[PDB]
Amino acid sequence: MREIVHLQAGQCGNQIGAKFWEVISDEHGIDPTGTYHGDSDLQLERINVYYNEATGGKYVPRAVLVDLEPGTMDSVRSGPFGQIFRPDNFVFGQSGAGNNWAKGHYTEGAELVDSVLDVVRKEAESCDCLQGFQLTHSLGGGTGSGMGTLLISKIREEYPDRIMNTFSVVPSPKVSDTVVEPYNATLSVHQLVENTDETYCIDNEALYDICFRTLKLTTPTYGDLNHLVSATMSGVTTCLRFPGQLNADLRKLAVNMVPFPRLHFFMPGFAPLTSRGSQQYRALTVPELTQQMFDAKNMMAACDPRHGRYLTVAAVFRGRMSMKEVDEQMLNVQNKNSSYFVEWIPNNVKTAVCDIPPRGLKMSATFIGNSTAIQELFKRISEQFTAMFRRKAFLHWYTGEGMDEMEFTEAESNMNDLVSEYQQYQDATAEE
Amino acid sequence: MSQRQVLQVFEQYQKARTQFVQMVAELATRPQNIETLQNAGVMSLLRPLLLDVVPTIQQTAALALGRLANYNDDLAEAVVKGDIL
Amino acid sequence: MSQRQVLQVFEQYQKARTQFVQMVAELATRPQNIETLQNAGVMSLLRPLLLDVVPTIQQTAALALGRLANYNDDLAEAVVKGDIL
Amino acid sequence: MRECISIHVGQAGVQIGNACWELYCLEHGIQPDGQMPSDKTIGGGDDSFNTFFSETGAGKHVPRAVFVDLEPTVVDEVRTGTYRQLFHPEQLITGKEDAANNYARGHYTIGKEIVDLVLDRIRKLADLCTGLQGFLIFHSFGGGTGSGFASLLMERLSVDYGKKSKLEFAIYPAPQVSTAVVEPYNSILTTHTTLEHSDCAFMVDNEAIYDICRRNLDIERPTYTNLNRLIGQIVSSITASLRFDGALNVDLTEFQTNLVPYPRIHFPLATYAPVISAEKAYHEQLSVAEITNACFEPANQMVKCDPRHGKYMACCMLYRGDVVPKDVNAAIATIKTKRTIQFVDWCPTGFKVGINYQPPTVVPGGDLAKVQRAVCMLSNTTAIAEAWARLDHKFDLMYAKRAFVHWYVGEGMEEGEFSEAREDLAALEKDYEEVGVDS
Repeated sequence: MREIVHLQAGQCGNQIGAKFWEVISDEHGIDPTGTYHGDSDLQLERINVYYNEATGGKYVPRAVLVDLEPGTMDSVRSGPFGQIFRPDNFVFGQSGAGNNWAKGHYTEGAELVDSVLDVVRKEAESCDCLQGFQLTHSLGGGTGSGMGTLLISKIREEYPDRIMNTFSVVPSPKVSDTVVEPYNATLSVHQLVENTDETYCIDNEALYDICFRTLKLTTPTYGDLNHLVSATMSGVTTCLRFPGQLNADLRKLAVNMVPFPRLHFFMPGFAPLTSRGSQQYRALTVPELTQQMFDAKNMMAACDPRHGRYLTVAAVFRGRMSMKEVDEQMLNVQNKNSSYFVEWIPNNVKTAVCDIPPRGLKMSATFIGNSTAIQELFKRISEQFTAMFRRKAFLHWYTGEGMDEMEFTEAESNMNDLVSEYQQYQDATAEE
Repeated sequence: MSQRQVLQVFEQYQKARTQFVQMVAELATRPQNIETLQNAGVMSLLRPLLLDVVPTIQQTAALALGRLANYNDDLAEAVVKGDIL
Repeated sequence: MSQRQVLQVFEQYQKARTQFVQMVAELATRPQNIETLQNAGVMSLLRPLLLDVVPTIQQTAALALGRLANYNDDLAEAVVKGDIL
Repeated sequence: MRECISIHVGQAGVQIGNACWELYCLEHGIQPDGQMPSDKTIGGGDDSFNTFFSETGAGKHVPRAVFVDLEPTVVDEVRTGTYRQLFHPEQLITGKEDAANNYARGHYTIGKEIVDLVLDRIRKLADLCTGLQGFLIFHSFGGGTGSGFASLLMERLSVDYGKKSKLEFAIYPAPQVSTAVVEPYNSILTTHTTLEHSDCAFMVDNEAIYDICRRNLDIERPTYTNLNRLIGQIVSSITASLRFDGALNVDLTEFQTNLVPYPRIHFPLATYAPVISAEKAYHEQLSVAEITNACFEPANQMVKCDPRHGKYMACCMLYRGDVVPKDVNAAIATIKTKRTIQFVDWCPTGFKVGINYQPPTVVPGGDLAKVQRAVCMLSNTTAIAEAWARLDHKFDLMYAKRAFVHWYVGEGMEEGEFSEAREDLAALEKDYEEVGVDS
């Protein structure tokens, strides 16, 4: 029946996908061996969305790991749950990307792409009917950013009637990992705005700040960030994984959340981010959740939503509370904070409550919104790209691959068009 | 792959000149390096620049030859003496 | 900037020379290669091989083509399709 | 997979390779015999040793390196050592006549005689390997063997393999102290070859090593052993994510792609830390921010140059040992706002994150202590262009009246190359200052 095919790209993408798989297996009651060890009710009926029915009830994961370096498969396989996946899906090459989008797309994206197309088409035909494809990757490298966009384009071309959601990682001038990162970001944004349904923004610096100032962790590492993003996606996908009273799905939000195809980015966020000594002193209620989903402090963005106006808001809840409190809260928020949302569109907040609470936590609620706060990231990326492209630094590497420089020109032209559009829609006046 | 590389190398020299040309869309504005390269009768080396395969190259190779010809009387007469007219 | 431009232009001219010669000589040996060069659409891209000014390129190329078009009506007719005649 | 071949030319290259191999064997628990005789008490060795060593059917480890030298005395000195049972005699090619700080003979009348042998050796070694990424060429500019022979071999390796990375590691003739006199004569010729025919080149000297050892390790009578130990530790830190794994693996290509901004500017500034002795590592709290700040200190640089004279364009950041990401983020936030450190007005940020879970090890008999984490820095700045300026000045003031040039004329070479090398160096310097000039 209705299933979702999951895709993997990039070492960071691989690790976050593995963390998500471990989280969902633990929540749904799956032993590391491969059998079932759950004790719930809804964990058997719709469990096939991410798994596959097999003999002996041994459900198998549904995710294809795409990488250019063999060193990631061994790392992700040696873990407590790396022996449950499909080794056939671990399609790795012999040469690394070298943090090059052009070289990876050209050289390591021709002779290796056929195998992943074959395996994904086999998986697609293995099921009856599908909805969309989930790909988790990062733009920091030639593996995730160089390959995911290509696989995204191919799957759109073959099956246009599918949902295209991703959780790519946005860069940050403060926290960098690649010298040519602005070039890769500029190249990837073109494909993201041309050949992708929807995209979610992921930043590591904001998560680091959030954990440091709220979670108050001793030695925060990438494991904590992977846990956070896995919980984020779990709260995102519980609308279909665990039906409640008011259920939703990915295309319904994708239609109701996106006013125009060119602006498909979002701003995810989870509500209960507390310290270890604060877990036993907290008041589980609605207004607290509303305040933590509305404030910019809890938000995982490396920017400020208060600089613009809110466009669309979706509040997805997961618990057993009520319905009246949500509508009254959003009503009084829109009445009070009138200068923070678009006045031309009333009722920009969407209600969604999942009657099934998560495993390990009783109340949970995520925030999916598209606020006017990415414009600063866009403009700073455009500025740094223009500065890099003025004297044409770090360009001979891409030139030697074969592709020309006009691609950067058209990419920055589209960049300027997109940002102009964004800022002339930020001030969405009522009339003249 | 050998036949694909046949097509590929042909198109690769094709697009190499294409890119030289889409650059000389703005390179031709600069005469000092044009003369620096040109001194050794390199108008003969610009003779095969009309032997330039597809529209994607010729299209701005003409824009090159233009600003090449603006620099003096002699470069405009070079299309005559180089038998490029 | 135009000096380095013309340099790069001419090392790519020379690599085009070497590659064109080596590949025309190589791919004209077997009948399946004849039929594939017929069907691969090479000849619109091999049109420069009877077009450009380079001596060695064209000599090795067209000699192999005489080998190539010898096998069948197919390759020689596709040479017409490549608008080389 | 991630496998590379090391090249050792000259006495310095041979001894550096020996130090690197012994460091690798001690750090991986590899016994000098070549077997695993530890059958009573194990002490490690269950790792990915395929990067450098090879596994046979009987459990033997064969080194993958090239030990070539025009003089047989160094080969004999190594052969009588305690590790003669590890490598193979075919890998150490001797020679009748040597260069001994001469480019002419070692490039025309000496190095051209043994070409087929080493070419067959390296071809066999490459065929024995599956995945090849780059090479580790160890030579010297002062040594004639490491200058003429190295140049002629790399010129063929470049034309035989274009898709493979070509690294470079040698020693710089210090402006203050020096070993020989004709060092600039070989250097001015080797620089052109390493610039117009290679991708990356690492340049280090000895006076900085002496200064840092006398300042931190506090030794009054230094020796070449510690000099080789420092270089071996640097090399191991550079190629750390290849033999092992970590949070963010950084391969040779991953850093080499960004470390080269332009085809002409490929001379990074290496800086290892902490370079301390045993007592200098006991009562000293070591964190990441302090060592990162110390890495930019000119006193800790292996090249005698003031970074404040110029500014930085591209930076490559590495780590090895138990390092926490929060410390790295704090250090990056600290250094990005430091007014002392100068950088170009276009590049706001650039660096890498290599997290290596394996901490660096120690050697019995060495001077390095047990440090929980290490750090190495590969930055690119124009302030190092002064060394080329001084070298050009010295070559010009030695070339006016043609001192010690009749020997090279008699050996057989064209004198215009001195002018060619001089003008090429002038153009390269001009490009360096043009890049260093902002808007």
